[PDB]
Amino acid sequence: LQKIAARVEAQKAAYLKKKEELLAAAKANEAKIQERAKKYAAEYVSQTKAEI
Amino acid sequence: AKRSNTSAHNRSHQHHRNIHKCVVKKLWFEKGMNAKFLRNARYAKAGQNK
Amino acid sequence: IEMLKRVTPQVAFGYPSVDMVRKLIYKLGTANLNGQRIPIADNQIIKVALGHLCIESVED
Amino acid sequence: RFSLPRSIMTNADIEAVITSDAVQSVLNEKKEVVPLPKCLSVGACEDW
Amino acid sequence: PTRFHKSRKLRGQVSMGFGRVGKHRVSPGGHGRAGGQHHQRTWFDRFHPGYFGKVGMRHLHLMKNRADEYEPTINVDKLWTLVPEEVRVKAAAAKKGDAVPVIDCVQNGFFKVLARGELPKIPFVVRAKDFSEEAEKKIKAAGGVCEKV
Amino acid sequence: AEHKPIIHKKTNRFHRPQSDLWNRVPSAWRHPRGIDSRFRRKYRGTPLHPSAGFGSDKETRFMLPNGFIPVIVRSLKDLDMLLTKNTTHGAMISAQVGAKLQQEIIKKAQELNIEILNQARKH
Amino acid sequence: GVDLDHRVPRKQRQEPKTADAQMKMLHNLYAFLARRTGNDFNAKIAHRLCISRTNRRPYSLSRLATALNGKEAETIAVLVAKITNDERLLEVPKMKVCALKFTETARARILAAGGECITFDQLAQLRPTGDKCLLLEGDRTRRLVNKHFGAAPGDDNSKTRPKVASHGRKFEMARGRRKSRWYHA
Amino acid sequence: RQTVNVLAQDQKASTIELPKVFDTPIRAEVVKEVYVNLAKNAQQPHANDP
RNA sequence: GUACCCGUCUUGAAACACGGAUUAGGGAGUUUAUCUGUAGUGCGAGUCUUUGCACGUUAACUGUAAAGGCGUAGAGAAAGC
RNA sequence: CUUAAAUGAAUUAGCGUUACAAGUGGGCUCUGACCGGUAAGCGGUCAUGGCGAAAUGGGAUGAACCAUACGUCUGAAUAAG
RNA sequence: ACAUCAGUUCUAUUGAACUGAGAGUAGGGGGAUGUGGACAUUUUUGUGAAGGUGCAAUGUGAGUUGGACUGGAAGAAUGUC
Repeated sequence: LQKIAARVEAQKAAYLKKKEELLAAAKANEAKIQERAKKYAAEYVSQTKAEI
Repeated sequence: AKRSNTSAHNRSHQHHRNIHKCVVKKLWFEKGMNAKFLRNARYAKAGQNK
Repeated sequence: IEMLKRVTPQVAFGYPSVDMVRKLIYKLGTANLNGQRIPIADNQIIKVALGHLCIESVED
Repeated sequence: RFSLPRSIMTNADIEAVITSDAVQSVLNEKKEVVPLPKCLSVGACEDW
Repeated sequence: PTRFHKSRKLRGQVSMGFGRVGKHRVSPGGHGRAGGQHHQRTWFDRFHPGYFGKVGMRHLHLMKNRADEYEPTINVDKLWTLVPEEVRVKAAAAKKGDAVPVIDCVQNGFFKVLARGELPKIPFVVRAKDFSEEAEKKIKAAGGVCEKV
Repeated sequence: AEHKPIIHKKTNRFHRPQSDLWNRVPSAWRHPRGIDSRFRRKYRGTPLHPSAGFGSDKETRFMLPNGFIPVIVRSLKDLDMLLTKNTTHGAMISAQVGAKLQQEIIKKAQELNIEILNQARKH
Repeated sequence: GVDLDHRVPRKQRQEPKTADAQMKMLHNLYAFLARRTGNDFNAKIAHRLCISRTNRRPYSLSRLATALNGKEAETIAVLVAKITNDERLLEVPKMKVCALKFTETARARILAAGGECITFDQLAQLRPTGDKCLLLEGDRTRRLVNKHFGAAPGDDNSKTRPKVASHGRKFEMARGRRKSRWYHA
Repeated sequence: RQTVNVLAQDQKASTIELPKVFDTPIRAEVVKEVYVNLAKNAQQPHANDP
């Protein structure tokens, strides 16, 4: 119980390490989805302009 | 007295509730096959392990 | 198509445009994950399932 | 004919065995279930 | 007992788990082994084949204390089970000399001996009524004697 | 305590079919096994069958109009059961218990604050 | 209205049908491990404790000597069964074993040759991973009832043994069993 | 091995160690199955007029 | 607004099919022997202690000697193996 | 033993195996195909469906036809009609 | 929105969150109610037991419980049998 109460202190820190990391990873993804949505928009309109 | 002789109405239904594919254990069937072939196939195996 | 020829009396079908394929998936779209019929909610649902196949978010 | 009956366990209870650090080091971390939201997800739909 | 029966739960159910159209009744087939060559033949043919007919030679006044019927068997792999385990440990440490222990099968109710498995290389003496060919062969090869009675 | 508004889903008791007609037939429910029975079949103008559809909420089950779930109290010794769960369950003193021990159970309850649901015994 | 097949073909036993303390207890120990450690060894030990007494076949001590011949020391033979001693095996090896119960003959033999006599809750401290363990099981079809199972006798050739009280001539050896009396199966 | 005292006739006279029967595990199911069947032995057979 | 009289054999009963005037109380898958298979329990190459004897706060419970049952070796009509 | 190169239709899906046992062994029928018959709500077969054991709505009324196969409720928009 | 029965994600100590499904005769499985008697354990009763008649709750339901009148001596609960 003294070892387990010690060990959960590491699991507090190792949780909050991944909390900082995955939020930072999310912001990198929130850049890269925006170029794809803009790509597929201008790719759709050029498909219509091609055939017409 | 005179009742029905047969029917096949819902033979199909029962068969399909479960047409299970009965699989063969091995392709050789040593009860059959040539004895002269299988006789030699023993002496291939017996000579090898020595 | 030859499967759809057998079942033609049971179904209505056609060729949807991109504005319709969009509007289904944003409104009514759901992910069948581990046989659970989960609602689509957020893009972190479909990153976990489909990210290895290079499909990150609902636009992809 | 009788001889004196054995137990299956050596101990009385389990809880000493699980809580020991021999076991606990090997275990994975204790998970817990997220409840899921009910709701505009995407950052820019207005390009479309 | 009477609580746990399926009959107890089938109150209200009118047939008590026995059908409407057939009606559960005392003599469907006929009594016991009846119609074994006729209308219950399928049961006999399918589950107990060879039931009908006569085979063999009639034996009159069979007794089973005769030494014609009565032969209990024992196997070469054991025998050493008949003696307690302090004996053969002393018999292992011995010269080619003396004091070779007599495993009496006939006292313990075993007349014939039959070689299905191994022995060690301890010397011993089997007193029995009969042997097999291979049982006599194995006891020699261990280094021991085959007495008859 | 705090809880939902209690709502029952059926108001009245279920009758057995044809029980209104006959005095031999008691009005306690019995599932009809007749082969030609209209009731087993569910036609219109038959009562609905008692079934897991009609089950009340898991919070509000066995709950009185007051608030409290009635535990039966047969003696002073049995009143220790309600000491833990004070404002979820509540007492209900038995009809066997006479007028002298009635007053003692009320006096014990007013000390420990357990609301007694039995009412107006009289005298 | 949905088209599904609602029936269950396969039940599986989840928790044990014994009303012991101890079998139910050390089921929950290895159920707890099998989830949490996420390992194939402990998942099997968890499930073996569920299963009925017929399938937990008694793994005899001569089979235990054959398995461990080769395997080096500090190697437990874990075994969700009873161990029963062989008469016919003569000198036992020195061997480390874990099982639910031993017979009192077998425990004497293993201890007298410097062995070990380990319980499952003892083993959960020692080897949670099951590193240098060895799972063993008795064969399912060694039961006598199991020889009656199969194609019905008389199918040519069932080899299934008909259900009979008394053996010899006279009892089920004629019309069916031999080709002299009409037909052979 | 652990001990329990022995009361003097009045008081404690001495301390005696437990015998090895007190080791054996307590079984509610096994004591039920025995006692239930064993109590049927302590009874008298009765029957209605045949 | 809706709603045919229940029980029953039947492919089909509201039937111009049969039973049913009312009410109370009785009123129908039980037990034995020889087995089968599944699950529980104890011991395990063993296992069962009962016919019986010795105990007893006495039909119980408790203790125990030796046989015997089934299992441990089978195939063959049988000799022999 | 090994020298090469890959998981080489669509859509879908966990698959395999054993034991014990109930009821049943009178069926009827829409739409097509068919044998016998002047024909039958007639007799005898075939394929999928239905009733029997399937409510509710529709065909005024109907076991079988059409829509649809059902926990208890509160709405919306429909199917047959 | 609510109930039930499955399942999926997790959870020691009996639970959590979420998803899906809905006819049923012959028949099978799971959990529960009630009755006569038994062995423990715990009580109630001439300040009125059981029973009976009406009424109000409560449970999906088999049921169970309260209070009023009548009655004048025994009843009931919990766990196993």
